[PDB]
Amino acid sequence: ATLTSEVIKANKGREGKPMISLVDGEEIKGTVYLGDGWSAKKDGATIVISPAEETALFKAKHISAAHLKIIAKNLL
Repeated sequence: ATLTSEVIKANKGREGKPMISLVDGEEIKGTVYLGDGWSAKKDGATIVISPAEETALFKAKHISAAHLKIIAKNLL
């Protein structure tokens, strides 16, 4: 699959807030890895999330608990 390589390349560690869909190249301020394959879990005091996916050929992404607060603001 190219979803994992294609989506991560679009944005990686750039203050999750602005998301561009290379599908039609457009700025979507108010989305965070949404509409791609966002997946995460709560570890308690530190969230673990992979932008679009993770197949051993890529890596996870950290998120401070406070940063998790920013993601909710982005969607709504």
